[PDB]
Amino acid sequence: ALASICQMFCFWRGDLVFDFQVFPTKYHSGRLLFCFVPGNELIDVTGITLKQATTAPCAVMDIAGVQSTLRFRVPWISDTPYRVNRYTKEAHQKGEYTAIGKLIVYCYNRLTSPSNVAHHVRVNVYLSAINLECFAPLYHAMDVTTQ
Amino acid sequence: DDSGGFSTTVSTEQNVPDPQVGITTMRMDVSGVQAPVGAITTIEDPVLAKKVPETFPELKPGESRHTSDHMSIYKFMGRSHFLCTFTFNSNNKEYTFPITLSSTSNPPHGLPSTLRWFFNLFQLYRGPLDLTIIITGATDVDGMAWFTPVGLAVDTPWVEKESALQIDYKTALGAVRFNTRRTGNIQIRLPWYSYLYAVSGALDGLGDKTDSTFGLVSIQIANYNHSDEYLSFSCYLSVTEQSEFYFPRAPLNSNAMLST
Amino acid sequence: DDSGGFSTTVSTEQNVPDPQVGITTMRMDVSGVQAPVGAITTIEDPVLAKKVPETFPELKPGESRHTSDHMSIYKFMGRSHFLCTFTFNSNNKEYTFPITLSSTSNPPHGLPSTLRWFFNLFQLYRGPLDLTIIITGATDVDGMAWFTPVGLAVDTPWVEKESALQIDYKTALGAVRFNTRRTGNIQIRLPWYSYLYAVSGALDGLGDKTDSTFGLVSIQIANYNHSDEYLSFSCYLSVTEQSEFYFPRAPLNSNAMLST
Amino acid sequence: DDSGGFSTTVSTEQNVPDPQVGITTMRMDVSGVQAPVGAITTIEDPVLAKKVPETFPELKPGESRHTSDHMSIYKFMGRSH
Amino acid sequence: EQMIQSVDRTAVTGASYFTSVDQSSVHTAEVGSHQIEPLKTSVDKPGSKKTQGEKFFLIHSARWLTTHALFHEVAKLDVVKLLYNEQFAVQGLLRYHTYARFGIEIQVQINPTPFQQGGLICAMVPGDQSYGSIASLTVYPHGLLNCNINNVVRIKVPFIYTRGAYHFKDPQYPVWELTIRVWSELNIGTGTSAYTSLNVLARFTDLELHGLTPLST
Amino acid sequence: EQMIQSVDRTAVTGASYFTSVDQSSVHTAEVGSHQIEPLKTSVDKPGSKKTQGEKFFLIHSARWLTTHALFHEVAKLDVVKLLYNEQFAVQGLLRYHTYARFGIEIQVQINPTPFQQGGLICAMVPGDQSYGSIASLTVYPHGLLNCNINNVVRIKVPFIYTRGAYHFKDPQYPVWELTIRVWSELNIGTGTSAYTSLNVLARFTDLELHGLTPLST
Repeated sequence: ALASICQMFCFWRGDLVFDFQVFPTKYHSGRLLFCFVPGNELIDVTGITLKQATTAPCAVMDIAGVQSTLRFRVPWISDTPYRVNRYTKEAHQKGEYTAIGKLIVYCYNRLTSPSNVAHHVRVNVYLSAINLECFAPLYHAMDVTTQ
Repeated sequence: DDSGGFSTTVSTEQNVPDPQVGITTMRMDVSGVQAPVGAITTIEDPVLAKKVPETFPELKPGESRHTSDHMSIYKFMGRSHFLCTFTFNSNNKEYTFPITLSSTSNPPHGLPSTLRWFFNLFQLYRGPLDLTIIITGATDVDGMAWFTPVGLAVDTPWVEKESALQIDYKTALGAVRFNTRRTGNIQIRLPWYSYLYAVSGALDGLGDKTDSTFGLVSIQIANYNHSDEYLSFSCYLSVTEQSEFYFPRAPLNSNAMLST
Repeated sequence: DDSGGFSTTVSTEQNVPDPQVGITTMRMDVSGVQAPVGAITTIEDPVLAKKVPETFPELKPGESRHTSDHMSIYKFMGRSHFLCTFTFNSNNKEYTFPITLSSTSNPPHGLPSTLRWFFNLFQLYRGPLDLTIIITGATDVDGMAWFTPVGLAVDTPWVEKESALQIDYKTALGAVRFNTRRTGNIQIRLPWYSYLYAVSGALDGLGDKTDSTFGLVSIQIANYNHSDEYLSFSCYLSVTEQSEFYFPRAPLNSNAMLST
Repeated sequence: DDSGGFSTTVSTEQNVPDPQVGITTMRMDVSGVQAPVGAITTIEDPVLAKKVPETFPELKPGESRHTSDHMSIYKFMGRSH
Repeated sequence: EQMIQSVDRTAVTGASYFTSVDQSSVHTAEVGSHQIEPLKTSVDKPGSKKTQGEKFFLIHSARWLTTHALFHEVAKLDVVKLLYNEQFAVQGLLRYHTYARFGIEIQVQINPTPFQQGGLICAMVPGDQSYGSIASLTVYPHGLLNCNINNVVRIKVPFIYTRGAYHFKDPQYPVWELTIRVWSELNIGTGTSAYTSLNVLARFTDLELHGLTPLST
Repeated sequence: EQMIQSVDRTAVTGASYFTSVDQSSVHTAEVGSHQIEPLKTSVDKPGSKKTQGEKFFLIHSARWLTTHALFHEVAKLDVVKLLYNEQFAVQGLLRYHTYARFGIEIQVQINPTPFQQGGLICAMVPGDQSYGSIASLTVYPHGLLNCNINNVVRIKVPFIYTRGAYHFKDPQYPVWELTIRVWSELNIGTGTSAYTSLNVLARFTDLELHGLTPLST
């Protein structure tokens, strides 16, 4: 829903609230680390180890508990009052950016579990927005983003 | 409960429309110096999903620096958006296109682009619309337009053919009469005449043919001598302040949004 | 000082904007019958450079005899000044020119004459502009114009070529649609839509391509039969009262001011 | 917290020096006629480890019959070694 | 008689630690002024000593295994020495200052599944463990990680040391030693995961810093 | 009925930017307390953002010579880019933060002997000089170094730029350009030293910092 409204506007600012929901059993255990790495979206983040990523603003959720969800609210961090919908344009241009950063997810502690329970836990990632401001209408059909 | 229903659990409304304004304003810090009690929640419980999400310390983001609020509907959709285009190839012909909010209709016959997008955001639409037609090419062409509510007799839609109806039946529904020499454009409000409460945009099969049609605007032109160049029309819809939008739906997938 | 800085010397502001009005008025003699204490100074010291220069005895020069003050910016630049001119050589073509305050751009592609001069006087520009386009030659030509903010998809600038984009994408940004029979001129305000604080006119290299572009006005014309004569356009920019000018720079050398 | 740290949990000091005097004195029964609520605890939690341990009914053990307190440091180590 | 103004020659300027003594000097020329933004580009709190230097950091990451015997040392940490590193944002404060005195706060995290069983003691030991008993670790500030009860311990300790501050370039001896011992062994049935992951989060509290210095090492 | 206490499972802790959501958590264990010293080991002010990041630094060191013609550029400086360096203690603040907005204060120092003669203009130019006249530099915030009068100039300027903050890793364009032109040539007699030394001291005022970040470059 957020991507379908924000695709129709040139410029967007606000707070994006990522809602993570694990689907474990009560017998799984483990921890995830969700790191926010402020920058453009073309910065190459795949070399960052886990100890380095605790520098950036992060949060750690435990898998098995009474609450499923951790809501990760990304503050607005930018050098410009707005970001821009560039996916209309063809190639990349330095200085013109859509995202405010990348959100990395690590495996903070491993996943431990007995023999008769599933060996993995799927995790939904939701998306929403608060304190949102968008303007300058346009028309664009936002294509699927593959990693 | 009136219906006789009981429960211990607290019944709490879900997905209330218009929680916040879409412009940055103040109405200190937002969150901080306390804790992120708002960073752990159970999203399955509708009582706990209304908890204001807060995670880190943050500041109030000042005021937005332009006056208008572009995320309002009566502003955004107030801008008139493309609908169709068509060309008369011969004199003394009529053309009739419906305003059909249905998404089963794929353009060029149907709503394209943003309109196709917008009328699928919500379930019900009730109210008048503003319509503007723009004329291109040939000049010295008189033409008449008339709006026909649904269910009443009308010529085959999305088709250019000679008139099947009386000049008396046409003018009774009300009609503008323009000349493409003098004006070259028209802007006119379309009334809401329906035996229905509203007109839904997402429907299938039987209910799709009736409930999804707002009304049929027709255009007839006479005195078109085709020794001249082409005659092009184009239509653009906008939304008045007397329209009302109800019960938000899920927006269209990226494969269902077409363009013209 | 807040930053922790200290000093004995008195810190005094330098080059304050708008010391005096640019019209002659009274707000006796100016200097006289005392001494020209103001005729000896140390120009290196910013405390002593603000000493009102006075040398001989002089009288107050009455009132200026016209009402308006021509050295105001919102008056002088209010007059709309030349920007570009271009001609369609064929039907159904589009043309897109940016408003680029950069001085690295040399006209015919760029700002000429006074605009090239004015936007180099100061570092930052923030706000709306008024734009007027004037049409010459062929008549009975419908055309559409639309304003595209920076970063969004747009056709190759300063180039006349057939449209690469949908009529739906075009009209979404907002568009006028005019006919060169009826009007022959247009005047329309351009909004300030930018992900940037301002747009600087003097920059080089990388930062020059993004920060210096205000936005791209495009014009598309259809129904142009070239059996007719030429079709010429021309554009003239003026400055609203909502524009703001910041941090004066040094004006351009006489070899950098070009003309068209 | 001054350092900017926050939490919901109550931060409670651990292993405070000199909880009790090392001489028997009175400063009735100690525990009884109520329950041994103090006989079940979670030793991992520092808030719950300060719960006064009590199990059975007991009496206050009178006064110690010599003056000095030999478990003081400035007495014990005062003797030269 | 009238007085004609003139430059004031001798003046002394500077900021923080630096000083300028000029014979020929002249008044400073400001332009503009500090402005506040009506619309904040970055809503997060502006960085400072307390935001950068005092945040949590991932010190050490180990694993507690079924083949570790009793009193096995799962993780031995020199806490402050690991906080002094290129990875951690506290560095940029410490790298340029000679001496610091400070608190420490540890958070140690395991993740046993309820089908495992075992315990841990995590104690803050000043200096070195030296000799004294392993049984007696409960004297030090500590917490007991129990697979049944808590998977999280937290510890807060002031600055304990024989001097005024801990000199980072040539450290005399480590201020704190964090030691994680198997308090009761890890036991599993058949098929239960054979380990637990263990991580440590450390930060400074009430950090003071002295001695700016060009020495790069 | 009596209530027997129990651990409070779910809690949320953290500091500055970091957060911990634990299901099994337990109360934190303090020892001691923060103490104040009756006798200060280090009497200087404890380091902070304003002591480290805002102090004066030696940016550039050049020489103004008799063979430099009129309008010769004695020293061209990108001021902020030179403040971002391993040498300068402001780095440790900037290296870990993405964006910053800030003021700037320049102090430029020559040392002509009274037997030389000449002048200099030192101006703060936002962005680049671009084109416009060299004669007109007095429009920018500046100061005039005159061998007769002052050997010291000082300049203070706010943040002028087209965006919210200057991103240091991939800087869009330089915020300030400091340019030193020969305003009137250097002249000497016979035997007088043929040069002057020229140095530049720059620092930040009202420095703000945003965007902590692991990116090392």
